[PDB]
Amino acid sequence: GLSDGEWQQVLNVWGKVEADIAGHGQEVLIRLFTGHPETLEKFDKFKHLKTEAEMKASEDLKKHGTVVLTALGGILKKKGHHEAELKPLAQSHATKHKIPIKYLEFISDAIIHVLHSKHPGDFGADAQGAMTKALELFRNDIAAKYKELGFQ
Ligand code: HEM
Repeated sequence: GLSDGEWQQVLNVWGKVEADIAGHGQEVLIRLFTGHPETLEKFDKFKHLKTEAEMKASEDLKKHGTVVLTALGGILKKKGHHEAELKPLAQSHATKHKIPIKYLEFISDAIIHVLHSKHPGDFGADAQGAMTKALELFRNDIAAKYKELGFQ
């Protein structure tokens, strides 16, 4: 898993996100959609977004950004003891949303991208390392639930 020192770095980095959760949330989603357009097709409520301007101008996209990061934040604060929080998410994403684990990889990298973009020179090597481990743990535990369900 992660060491205590690493969890501290992770939650320290999260303080940045918490200062503007909707902003970070919005940019993470836009980065995901613009970098991987197929991901947009998984959202029946965002498919109408034809341009990045429309994306940036969407209040509902900002709203979902808050929903997504708030959920991730609650999970990170469990520092690994997130079975109860993670299971239901893995199941709705595999069964209801049909989100391949590949997309969870995309969003993880998108989070790292947004942190550097919004905080250049203030997201150190040790910080990127700890946050990456956390996102991998999150991703890996979801992958386990996916195998359980036989979802691809
Ligand atoms: C950091 C990773 C992610 C977190 C924490 C997260 C969290 C959430 C939460 C809490 C909801 C609402 C409740 C639910 O339906 O379970 C949701 C809905 C949804 N998510 Fe995720 N999500 C993540 C990644 C993804 C990715 C990578 C995609 C697709 C590219 C995706 C697609 C969707 C869709 C389609 C919905 C339903 C939207 C709607 O119709 O309202 N999610 N997500």
